[PDB]
Amino acid sequence: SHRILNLVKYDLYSIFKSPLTYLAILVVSSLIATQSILMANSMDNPKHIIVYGSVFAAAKWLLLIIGLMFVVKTITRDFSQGTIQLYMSKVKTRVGYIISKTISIILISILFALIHYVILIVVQASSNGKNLAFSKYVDNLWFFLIFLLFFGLFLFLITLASQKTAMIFSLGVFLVLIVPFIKPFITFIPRYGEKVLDAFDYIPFAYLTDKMISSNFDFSNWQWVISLGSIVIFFILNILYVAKKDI
Amino acid sequence: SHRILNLVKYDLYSIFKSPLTYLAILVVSSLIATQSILMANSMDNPKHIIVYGSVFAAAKWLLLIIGLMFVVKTITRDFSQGTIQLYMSKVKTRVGYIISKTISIILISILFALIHYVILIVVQASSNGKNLAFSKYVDNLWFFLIFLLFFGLFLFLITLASQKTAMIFSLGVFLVLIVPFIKPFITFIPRYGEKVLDAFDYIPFAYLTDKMISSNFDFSNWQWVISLGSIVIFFILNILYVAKKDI
Amino acid sequence: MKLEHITKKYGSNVVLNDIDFDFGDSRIVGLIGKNGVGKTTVMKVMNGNIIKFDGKVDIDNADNIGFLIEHPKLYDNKSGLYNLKLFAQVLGKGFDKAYTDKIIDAFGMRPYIKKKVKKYSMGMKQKLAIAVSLMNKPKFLILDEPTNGMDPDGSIDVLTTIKSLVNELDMRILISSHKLEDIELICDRAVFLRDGHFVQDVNMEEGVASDTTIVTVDHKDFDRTEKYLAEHFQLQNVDKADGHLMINAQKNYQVILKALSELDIYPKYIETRKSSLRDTYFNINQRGDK
Amino acid sequence: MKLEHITKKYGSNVVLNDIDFDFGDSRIVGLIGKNGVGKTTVMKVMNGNIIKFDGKVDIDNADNIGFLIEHPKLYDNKSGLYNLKLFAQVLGKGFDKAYTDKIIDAFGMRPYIKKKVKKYSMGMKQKLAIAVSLMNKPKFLILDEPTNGMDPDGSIDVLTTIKSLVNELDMRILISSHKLEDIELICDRAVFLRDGHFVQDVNMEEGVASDTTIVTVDHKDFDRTEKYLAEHFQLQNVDKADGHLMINAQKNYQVILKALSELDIYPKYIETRKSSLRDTYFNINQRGDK
Repeated sequence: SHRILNLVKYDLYSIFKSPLTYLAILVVSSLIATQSILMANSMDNPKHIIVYGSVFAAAKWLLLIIGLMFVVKTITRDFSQGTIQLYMSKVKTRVGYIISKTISIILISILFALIHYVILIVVQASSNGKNLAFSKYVDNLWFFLIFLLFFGLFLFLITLASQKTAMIFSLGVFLVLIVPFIKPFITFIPRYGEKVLDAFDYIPFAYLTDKMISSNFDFSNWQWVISLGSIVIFFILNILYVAKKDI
Repeated sequence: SHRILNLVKYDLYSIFKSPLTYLAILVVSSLIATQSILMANSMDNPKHIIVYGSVFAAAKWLLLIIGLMFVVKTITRDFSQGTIQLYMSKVKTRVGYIISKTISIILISILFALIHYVILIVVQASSNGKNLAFSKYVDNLWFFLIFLLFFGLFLFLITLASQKTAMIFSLGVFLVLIVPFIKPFITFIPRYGEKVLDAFDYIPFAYLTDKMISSNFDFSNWQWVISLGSIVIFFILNILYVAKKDI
Repeated sequence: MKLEHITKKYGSNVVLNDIDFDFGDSRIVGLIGKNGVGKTTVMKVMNGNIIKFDGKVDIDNADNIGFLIEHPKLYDNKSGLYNLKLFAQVLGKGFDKAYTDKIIDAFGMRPYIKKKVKKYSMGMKQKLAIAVSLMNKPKFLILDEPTNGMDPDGSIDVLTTIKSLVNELDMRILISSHKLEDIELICDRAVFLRDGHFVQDVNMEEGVASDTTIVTVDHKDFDRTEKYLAEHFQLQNVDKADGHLMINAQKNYQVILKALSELDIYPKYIETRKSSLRDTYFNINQRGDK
Repeated sequence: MKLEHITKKYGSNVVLNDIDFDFGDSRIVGLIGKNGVGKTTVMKVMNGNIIKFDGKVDIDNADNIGFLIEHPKLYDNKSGLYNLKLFAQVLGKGFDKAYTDKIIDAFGMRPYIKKKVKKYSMGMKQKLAIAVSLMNKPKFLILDEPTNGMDPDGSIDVLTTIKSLVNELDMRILISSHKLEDIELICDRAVFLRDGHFVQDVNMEEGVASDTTIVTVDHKDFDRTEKYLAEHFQLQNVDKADGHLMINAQKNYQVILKALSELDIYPKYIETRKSSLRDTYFNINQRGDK
C-alpha cells in the first residue's frame, strides 16, 4: 500500500512548490477585489451593501477553471515526460496508479474548495451584509467534487488512449467553453430545438456546464443517479482498460 | 546570390501551405462580419449607412497582432528545431541569412497589408456608404512596414541573444498588451505624471502602440527621424553581433 | 523467471516466434540482434509492458523488477536527488541512506548531484538512469543500451563497477547492448536473435576459448580451399562474404602450405587466435542482407 | 587546409593550447578523445562556427564545407525528400536529379524517402543527415558521431558506402567517433587529443617500429629464408637457436609466401604482432582516471 500513498503525496508537494499556484491565487483575489470595489462604489447604495451571489459565481468560475487546468496538468505530466513506462510494470501497479491518481484528484478538489471558502470568508469579513449558511459552502464542496471527479476521469481516459497532451488541453477547454456559447443558437435549429433543450437535462456535459454558472446546487434524483452511474462506469472502464491495454 | 532568395522564397510557400493562415482569416472575417452586422442592425439609422473607421481600426488591430505572431514564429522556427547551426557557418552566409530574414519580413508585411485591403474592399463592396481614399491604404501599407520591421528586428536580436523560444512569444505579447493596460494608471504618479506623459510621446514603443488603434496615420518629423534611426541602429548592431557571435 | 512458447504477432506481421528462455547457472547474459527484429519487443515483454503476448510467463509476485529501456526517463524540470528520492520511495520498500550513498559514491555523480537534470549531458543522464534502476533493489536488473553516448573509458569503468556490484547483491543480469567487444569483457553467456527465435546459445565460463585458425582468401579461390578443407579436416565455421574460413587451432602449418603450394593457389592472410563474439555474430546474421 | 597555433580559453579554463593540424596525403582521418575534452570545440572551430579562434584560419572561398554535428537536424513535420530539396537550395549551387538520386539509391532509404520525419527512427535519421552532408557537394566532410544509432551490419554498409564515395570523387573526411574498431577498418591516420593538443599521431599504412611479425622456419631452410629477407626488407634481430626472425609489419602476406613456396620452404609458424587502436587508446588514456 506504499505506492498509493506515495503518488498522492508527491503531487501535493509539486503543487506546493510551484509559483504559478500563488500567481493564480493573486490573480483570482485581484479580480474578486476589483468586482467587490466596483459593486461597493456604485452610486445606488449609500450603505455599502453587497450581495454575495455575483462574487460567489465569479470566484467559483475562475477557481474552477484554474482547478481544471491543475488537474489536467497533473494527469498528463507523466505522459508528457515519458516516465510513465516505469509505472507500468505489474498489474497491482496499474491499479494502484489509477486509484492514487483519483485520490490526488480528490485532494486537489478539497483543497481548492477550502481555498474558495477561506477567500469568501475574508471578503465577507471585509464588507458588511447578510452572511451565508454552512450548507451552502458544504454543497459547493460537493459540486466541486462531482465536477472535478467526472472531468478528471474523462480526461484520464483520453490521455490513456492517445498518450499526448496538446489535444487534451484543447479538448478540456473546448468542452468547458463551447457549450455556453453554443446554447443560444440551438433554439434556431428547425423543429429540433425543443427536443435538444429537453434532452440536454440528461446529457452530463450540458447540465454540469450550465450549472457551473449557478449559485445553487439543486439536483434532481435522476440527475444524481446518472452522474454517480457515469462516475462508476468510467472508473470501472478505466480499471479494465489499464489492466488489459498493452503499451 | 542563391542565399538571399531561397529562405524568403520558402517562407511565402510555407505561408501558402499552412492551414492556420486560413483558420486565422476565417476567424478574423467572422469577427469583422459579426461586428459589422451588429452595428448595421442598430435602429439609429434607417438608411443602413455604415461608418468604415471602426471597421478599419478593428480589422487593422486584429491583423497587426496576428501578423506579429506570424513574424515571431517565422523568426524562431530555426532556433526552435536547433537547425541554426547548419546556417551559422561562414560570415558571408551569416550576413545573407540576416538580409534574407529582413526581406522575408518585408514580404510578409506586404502580404498582410494586401489581406487587409481585400477585407476592407469586400466590406465596402457589400454595403452602402461613402468610400475611402487611396492615400489611406498607402499610409496603412507604410505603417505596416515600420511597425513590423521595428518589432521583427528587435525580437530577432532577442532570439539571437537568448536561443529560447517561449520567452520570445511572451515578450511579443507583453510588448503589444502592456501599454494600453498601464496607460490610464501612469498619470496618478505624484509630480512626475506630466513629464512621463510627454515622454511617452517620445518612446517608440509607446507611441507606435498608442497609434495602433488610430483610424488615421500621422507622424511628426522627430518621430520619423527616431524611427528610421532606430531601424538603422538595430540593423547595424544585428550585422555586427551576427558576425561576432560564436555558437 | 521462465518463458514458455512466446509467440507475439502484430496483425499479419509476426514479430516473435515460439522462443524459450531460462537463466541457467549464469550471472551475465547478452542479447544480440539487429534493429526492428523484436529486440525492443522482447525487452518490453521481459520488463512487463505487454500482457496480450499469448503464452505463459513464470514470475513471482514477491519478486521485484528493476529496468532500463530505450531512453532515460526522468523529471526534466526538477533535480536529480528529487528523482532518486521519488523512485526509491515509490518503487522500493523505502529509502535507505547508506545504500543509496554507496551507489552514488561507486558511480561518481556526487560533484554534479545537486544540479538540475536538464543541465546534464548524455553520459551523466545515462549513469543516473542506471542508478534509478538499482534504486528498486531488484533481483533481476535488465539494461537496454546503458552506454549509448559514452566514451570507451567511461563504458569500461561502468561495466566493471556493475561487475563489482554482482557479488554483494544476488544479481542476474541481462544486457541487450551492441558494441560486442565491450560485452566479451563482462558476459557469461550470449544469445543471438534472428527471425524471432533464439537460434544459438553460446556459453563461456573458463578461458579455454576454443582456439581457432583464421584463413582469409578471395571468393574465386575460397570455393576450392573450402572443398579441400572439407575433404581433409572437420570444419566448424565458414564466412563467404569476407572469404573468412575458420578451422580449429592448428599447431603445424607444414601440411597445409605444402598441399596449397602443390595446388598453386595461395592464401591472403593466416593466423591462429582466440575466439570472440564477432565471428559468431557475422556468421549468424550476415545471411539476411548480403 | 591548415590550423596554426589555436588557443581557446573560457575565462580561466584552457580548452585548446597551441594545436596545429594539416591534411597530409590522407583521405580519411580519425579523431579520438574522451567525453568533454573539447572535441566538439575542435569540430566547431574547424567548421567555421566559432569566431574567436585566437589564431589563423586560411579558407579559400571556392571550397564547399559539409558537416554533421551531435544530433541530426531536420524539419520534423516535413518529409525527407523535402529536406533534400531545401538543403539543396540553401547550401548548394542548385538541384540535380541524377546526383541526388545517386546519393538516395546507394544508401537505401528509397522505400521510406517520402514519409514524414516525425515517424522515423534514430538510425534512419542519421543516414538522412549523412545524405545531407553529401548533398552539399563539399570539398571537406566533417562528421561528429555518424554511427550512434545503427547496428554493426548497418554501420559497416554505411562506412563502406562512404568509402566508395571517397573513391568515386575527391573528398577529405574528418570523423570523430567512439567504438574505434570500426574506424580502423577504413581510415588512413588517427590523431589522439589530450589536454587540448594532439599528443600522438598514427599513420596506419606505415606502422610503428615496435610492430613485429615473427616467422619461424626449419634450421636447414634458415639460410635461404635469411637470404630472401636480406634481399627484400630490413632485419633487426635474428635467432638461429630459436629459429625465429621478426620483420616489420606487412598487411599482405602474398609476395612473401609466394617467394618461399617458390624456394620449397614451409615455415614452422607464422604470426603477426600489431597494435590496435584499443592498445594505443589505453596507453595514451589510462593516465586520465587510473
